[PDB]
Amino acid sequence: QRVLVKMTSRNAKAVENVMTELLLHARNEKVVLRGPVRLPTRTLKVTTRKTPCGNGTNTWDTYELKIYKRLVELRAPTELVKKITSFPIDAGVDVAITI
Amino acid sequence: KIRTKTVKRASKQLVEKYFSKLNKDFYQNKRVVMDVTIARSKKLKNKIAGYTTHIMKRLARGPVRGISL
Amino acid sequence: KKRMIIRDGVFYAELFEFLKRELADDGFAGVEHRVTSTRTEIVIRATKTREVLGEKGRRIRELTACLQQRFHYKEGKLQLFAERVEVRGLSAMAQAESLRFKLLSNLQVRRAAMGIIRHVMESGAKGCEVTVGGKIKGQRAKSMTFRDGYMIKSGTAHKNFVDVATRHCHLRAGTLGVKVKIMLPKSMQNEEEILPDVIT
RNA sequence: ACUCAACACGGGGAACUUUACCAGAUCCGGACAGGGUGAGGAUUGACAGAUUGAGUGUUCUUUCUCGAUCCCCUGAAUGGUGGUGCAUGGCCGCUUUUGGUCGGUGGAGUGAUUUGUUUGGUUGAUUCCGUCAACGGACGAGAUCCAAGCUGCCCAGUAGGAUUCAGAAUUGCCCCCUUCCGCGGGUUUUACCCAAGGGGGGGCGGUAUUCGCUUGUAUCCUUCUCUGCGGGAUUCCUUGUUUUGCGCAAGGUGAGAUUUUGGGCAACAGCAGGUCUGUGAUGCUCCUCAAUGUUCUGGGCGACACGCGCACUACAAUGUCAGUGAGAACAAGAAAAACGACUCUUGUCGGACCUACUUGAUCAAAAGAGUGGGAAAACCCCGGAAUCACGUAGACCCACUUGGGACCGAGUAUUGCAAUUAUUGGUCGCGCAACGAGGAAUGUCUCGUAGGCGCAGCUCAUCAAACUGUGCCGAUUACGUCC
Repeated sequence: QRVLVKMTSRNAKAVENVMTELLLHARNEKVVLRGPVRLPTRTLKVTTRKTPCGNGTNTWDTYELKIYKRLVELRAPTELVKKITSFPIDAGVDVAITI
Repeated sequence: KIRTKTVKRASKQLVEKYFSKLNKDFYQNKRVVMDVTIARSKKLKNKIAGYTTHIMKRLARGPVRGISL
Repeated sequence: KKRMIIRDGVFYAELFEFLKRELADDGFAGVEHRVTSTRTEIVIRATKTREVLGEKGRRIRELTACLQQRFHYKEGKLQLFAERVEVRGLSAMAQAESLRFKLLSNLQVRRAAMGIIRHVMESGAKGCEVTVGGKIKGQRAKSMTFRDGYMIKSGTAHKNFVDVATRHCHLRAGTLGVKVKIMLPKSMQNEEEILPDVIT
């Protein structure tokens, strides 16, 4: 492995606060940053009939979720990673998968 | 096609309150409009600014009618 | 993953539900769920706090416990909070609760309806509506509606200015619908769907 | 459920379960104890034999083993896919995809009323403009939202290119342009022109024979990929047409030319439309210990049982790929991860899901087995789809034929606790069973559309001619009217 921080979320304008600002700490602030960035957004798509009984003209609804995914890289910091990560914990339903 | 009365109304107000345009360019006019107005549609801004131009072209001739003295 | 999301989702559902139902007449409105790593912070947003929190904290600690046994948290990995959301008029859910309570206690139709619509439009709401269906007069049901101010009903901009709620009132001789709408003076941040405006 | 708004509809492709229905047996899931039960109490469970569909203590015989709530009797409680959708909530469908709906102030009338919301033009649109006793608002329309086409900034160790160096391999092409002069023919002397030949001028093997997604060294880059937030036109011209107006037609500009394209949303007033088989959504009633409850209990039935009518689907009658054989190229949305057992230490690893390679294969398919990767832009995957293409000297030849298969017998393997009324694959025989372009009548469609073709998701041990979604090949006619 290397140090790979991934960020996943259910909406945009959530990810951007975490990534695109508040990984500031590793950016130009103290140490090197190699920044790759963002990945295929996936769609989770659940088609569902609209009538609670059997009648009608056979209408439907389609519902959707969006996933959002991000990814950034650091070249062996030796427990500066503690600092860098911990400052943004922010926004409900953003999760942070550090490797 | 035909322009709704949202468009028309808005556009009139501008021609009045500003002669920091008089241009027959869609382009020049547009970049005034979008920093003078808040509508939060980019679509509306196009149609407004377009109509504006088609007022100023008329204004260079006889009476426009129904847009002050 | 695809899965982590759905976990958070189904969680948030069940959570919401259990509070909405079993905690009544406090003007329950919303929650929020979030995590900081290795904690869970769930706030609760209801008009009247002194009922929520209990006399000395019995009620809040109660809820805590309930949750922990279901979703299999340890203590100190779950903590709950309360908040007053003041300006009661500008929540659908709040006024839906209140209205329900009165109809269950054998108040009329039009009297009760009006009383809501007052308190709403005094809070500064743009317009509101209220509906009641179900029994009234006797036989063949009936539906009636009461309207004040103005509101939009199309687009996706009635899904960001107008949040609604629907509840039941269980009575003898019929169930009875109730519903309350309420258009806000504000968005969820700011946005106006139309209304072009000239700033001199 | 029964015209349009019943009839591949009730996510309804049901082996058991699911399941309402039928035959038979079982269990309390009868709370709450007011009324009865000494240390044994009232009580629970059972080997064996018998009863029985049942090596089912259901029940009996027999004896052992155990909370005293369990147990006995009335009241009451409860559960129910029982009844009523003409008791009712919620949700959905339809009226209705049409452009419609309402009030304030002012005006006119003694007022029931009207103007606004009207004769006209215009637009998909109560969309605008003109006239004008109306003016200014709110809903619907429009706009805001989602996806598609083009583009800016961003980005790479999961996207993919460039150059250099080494190593490996084939080891060969089944030059050209321009110009001048001469002469013999064709020439009417001549000018002109064709054949042949010679000379001069200019290209040129350029800092390059060609080829490796396992064939490796070095260096560099972001055109092609990904994505968040942003750019991107009724403008311009024809001075045509129109009233100067609202606009309209043709052309231009451009990635895109007129609701740019396809969706989602959608007022007021309603229907005695559907649903009590979605729900700890329910009023009143029905049923309750030999039950209409529970019953994941054993067996049967279910949308399945067979002269016959109807709806929707799929496959054909072949020689416009047409049919069995061969070889070549080639697609994108999407799908997979956790279930108290296991081994790990002191509070947690691996496996239950996909798929590759290899073997099996010193001899059919289907099957079998071992190993490895992937939690998904890393594995599968360079996703080798089918339609399709062929200078493949391929077979076939107009026939119900090698066109089509329906029915029908035998053998075998997998799925599952259970495949018998064949469940699903997979090879032999049955084809001599229909059917040769289809009457009256009738369905929905205007451009990446119609039609043809294939894949995935859905349901889910197993099985899709269905439904939802994505891609490939890709037209004819009209662009009008009110019959």
